Amino acid sequence: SMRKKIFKPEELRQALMPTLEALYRQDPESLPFRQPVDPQLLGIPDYFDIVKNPMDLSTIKRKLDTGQYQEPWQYVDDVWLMFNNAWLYNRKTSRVYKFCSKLAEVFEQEIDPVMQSLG
Ligand SMILES: CCc1c(C(=O)NCc2c(O)ccc3cccc(O)c23)[nH]c(C)c1C(C)=O
Repeated sequence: SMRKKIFKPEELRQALMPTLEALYRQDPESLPFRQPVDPQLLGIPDYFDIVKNPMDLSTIKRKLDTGQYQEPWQYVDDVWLMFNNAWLYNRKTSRVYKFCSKLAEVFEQEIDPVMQSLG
């Protein structure tokens, strides 16, 4: 469409926060994603050489709380950025990679009816 529907901040928050909470509820799968990757603490100094645009659950939560999303696709894009970052950097045998794959399955399931409700 050429006429982008306007979403109120609280409309986006009420619709989308339950899908973020569904990711947070995955335990242990969400544990590596609840805070930004700290490459120095984690002993992986090559991280920012590979991941140019970091993203995590706490950043997305803050963006939802502060009205930084004007439409739901922006929120979906940030969640997918988090996923694609983990699938890019981590080896396929690693816990973070397999945990990412589980979160993406959960997010796909939860986000579909919500995007239909938002129109
Ligand atoms: C591997 C480092 C890393 C974490 C992380 O936080 N590792 C430390 C960690 C925890 O802080 C809590 C639970 C973990 C459960 C398994 C493996 C971990 O490592 C875990 N999160 C992301 C997105 C990455 C990368 C590079 O993509």
